Amino acid sequence: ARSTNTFNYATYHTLDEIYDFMDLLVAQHPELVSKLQIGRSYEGRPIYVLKFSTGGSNRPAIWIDLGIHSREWITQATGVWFAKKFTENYGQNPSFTAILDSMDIFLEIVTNPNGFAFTHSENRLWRKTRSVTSSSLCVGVDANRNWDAGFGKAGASSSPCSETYHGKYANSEVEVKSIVDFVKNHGNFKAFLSIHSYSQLLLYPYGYTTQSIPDKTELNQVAKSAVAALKSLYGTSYKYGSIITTIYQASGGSIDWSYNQGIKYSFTFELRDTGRYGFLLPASQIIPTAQETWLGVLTIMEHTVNN
Ligand SMILES: C[C@H](NC(=O)OCc1ccccc1)C(=O)NCP(=O)(O)O[C@@H](Cc1ccccc1)C(=O)O
Ligand SMILES: [Zn+2]
Repeated sequence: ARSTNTFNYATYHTLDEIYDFMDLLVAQHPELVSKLQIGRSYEGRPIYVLKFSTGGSNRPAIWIDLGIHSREWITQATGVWFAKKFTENYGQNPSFTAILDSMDIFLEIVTNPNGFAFTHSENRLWRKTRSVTSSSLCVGVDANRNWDAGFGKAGASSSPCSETYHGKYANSEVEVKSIVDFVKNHGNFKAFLSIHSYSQLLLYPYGYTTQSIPDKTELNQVAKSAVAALKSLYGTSYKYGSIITTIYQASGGSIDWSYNQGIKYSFTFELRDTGRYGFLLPASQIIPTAQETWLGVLTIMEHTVNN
């Protein structure tokens, strides 16, 4: 580093290296990327979103967030490689270039900064935010149980010490509310992508009820395609389907909330692996994992642009 070109993508980085990488990239591509602060975390850290845009007014946008669960380190590293990928391929790749010429892409690499900081200094398997429940001494809320979609219903814990704790009311965590507000104010998101690990799954709604979304046929066919493009590189196999049906019942999840707000293409990716290394995926796996998951995400953006 000194430029994102000498930056090392095949290694895990700390919160400071990633935020400093963001400034390097914007500085290197000032007319394509900008850094927006959409909030501050519970402990007072800035929450950043990179906007990639080739111009326009309120262009149709794609939201992608990573690291809402802080111990899932393959997602922040994949986000860093994505962000680089976007500035390299815009101009050279024809379908990506055509997506960016008509749509804006919003990328949040570290959705949960306080827990990420905590996985480096004190506990590598921390999942939740770091908010302090005054009613309790256990710290933190599961941010993927805190959205207003089946909030507080089965599929989440109501105990503060649980690592699935939904929190006291929907959007109690400022890390969640900061996205909700940015995404209601813009008003023109067409796709909402949340990246997690692990298990090799591509999921769409719902997580809290077995009822079918009205557009199941389409999201299913889209998932089918993305999974096939992803598998093209290294043969990695992904399963896909609704959340409740494909990993387990979960309530208050973010993609059920964006899909209920009108954002039709709402999917969550569960990255490598399927359990052998789990959350502590070796660093040798970052690049093959980021390359193949990019082919799946590019498939969804392409469907979004034309349908
Ligand atoms: C809480 C859980 N504990 C855990 O120990 O999971 C182990 C496990 C691994 C793989 C398969 C099954 C189980 C966990 O961290 N799961 C990983 P996740 O954060 O990727 O799962 C998403 C699933 C999900 C996705 C979208 C909406 C709702 C739910 C989640 O629980 O938020
Ligand atoms: Zn997760």
